[PDB]
Amino acid sequence: WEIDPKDLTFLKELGTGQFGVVKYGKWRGQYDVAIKMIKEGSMSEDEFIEEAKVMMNLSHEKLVQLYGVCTKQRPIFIITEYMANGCLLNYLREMRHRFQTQQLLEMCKDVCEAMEYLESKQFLHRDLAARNCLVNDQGVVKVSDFGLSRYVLDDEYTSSVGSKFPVRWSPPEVLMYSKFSSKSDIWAFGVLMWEIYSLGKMPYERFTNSETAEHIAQGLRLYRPHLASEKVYTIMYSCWHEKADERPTFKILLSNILDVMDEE
Ligand SMILES: CN1CCC(c2ccc(Nc3cc(-c4ccnc(-n5ncc6cc(C(C)(C)C)cc(F)c6c5=O)c4CO)nn(C)c3=O)nc2)CC1
Repeated sequence: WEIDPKDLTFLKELGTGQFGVVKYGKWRGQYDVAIKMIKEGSMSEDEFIEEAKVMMNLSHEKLVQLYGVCTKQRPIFIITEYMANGCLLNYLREMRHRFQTQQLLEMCKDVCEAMEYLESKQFLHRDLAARNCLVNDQGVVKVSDFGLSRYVLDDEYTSSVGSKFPVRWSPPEVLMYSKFSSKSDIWAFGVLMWEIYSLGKMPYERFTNSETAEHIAQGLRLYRPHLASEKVYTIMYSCWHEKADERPTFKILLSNILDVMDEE
């Protein structure tokens, strides 16, 4: 599973993530890769090293494939699939694209296909948002950095009160009881569907992070986005039932998105 660090070639800076510097490279001088350079004291290295075994066995076309690790060095490196068009949230905000609703529906299907794969593997993402989704050269949308939230050492991210915590993508049982489940990832999907049809708009945009958690409890749910059909909104709304047991599964939601495009 270990990748040779000298087998990698740094070519361009892909930005900053939770674990620092991310770069574009090439493995063996032919195959494209993304290199996450883990910043000192940002990750639970020990726990991540052991769990990378299970993460590598997860192979779905709409999931950002972890090719391997460089663990016999400081900083340690994570080699993943390269997505040319970058972050889905940034891609949704670029007005130039001038997306059809059929394209936004296709984006949802790409995230849902990946999530049903993760559900069938009893694997939680734990931070499903557009910011953690990527876009390749073919415009194919893929689920990224799934489960890596467990190894984040950063205090502002781990705490439900913190400035980095995914408050807006979180259901009431998470914000209140720290009750993470399949249904907490299910709530996040409805928020991601909203981000897509809202074209990268921030959920609960008018509100502050503190004011978001208060309204979410009172039963305030996201409105119907301008680009969303009545049938498409019924799908994102079904993810936000107060009783987690009443929310559907990624399997059902997948069937839901596919019936909607056959009737688009
Ligand atoms: C003008 N152009 C210039 C190039 C630009 C561009 C930007 C980019 C591009 N590709 C990629 C860019 C990246 C990439 C770059 C920077 N930061 C992150 N990032 N973000 C969030 C994140 C969250 C977590 C938790 C635990 C869940 C909280 C953990 C993480 F480790 C991260 C993390 O690393 C990523 C995603 O891997 N990756 N991968 C595969 C890419 O393929 N490709 C092109 C697009 C605009």
